[PDB]
Amino acid sequence: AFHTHSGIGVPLRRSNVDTDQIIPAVFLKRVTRTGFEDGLFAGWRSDPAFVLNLSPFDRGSVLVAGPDFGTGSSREHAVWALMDYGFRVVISSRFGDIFRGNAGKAGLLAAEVAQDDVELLWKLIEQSPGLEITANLQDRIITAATVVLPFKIDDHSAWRLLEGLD
Repeated sequence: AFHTHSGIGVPLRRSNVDTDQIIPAVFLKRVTRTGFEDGLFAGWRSDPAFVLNLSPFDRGSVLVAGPDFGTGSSREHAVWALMDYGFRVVISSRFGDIFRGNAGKAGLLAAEVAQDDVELLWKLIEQSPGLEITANLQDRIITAATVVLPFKIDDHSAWRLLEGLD
């Protein structure tokens, strides 16, 4: 279940965010499957001025990231970390291939959007922290304030999300 998700958008101006940054290896074991929320961005969250430590971004569930998010040797874990923290949508102009595949299978919506449109969303969120971004899977659009943007997702991913096979 899910044709639409709404949540506080979190601006993250970082390119080539790789698996190790999303969830550091020290947190992993191979049979563990719960409680990855503390390991999400665990290194970056050491700084009290990291965006995820700031209200109201600390309660966000829609992540707006730089190009090539989820890059490197992806992990189901990286997707697990985001999900456990409470993020249901990641927006980027380009995803790591392995990461994108894994996202849909895991109940996380990875929306690819034009970079022009990424910089646009960053501005909205940064001028108005708390602004909510909506992702509509039926129409394949992202909405923020009165700005409406198309996004791409492969139909197999869409089908897994819509069928709620999380």
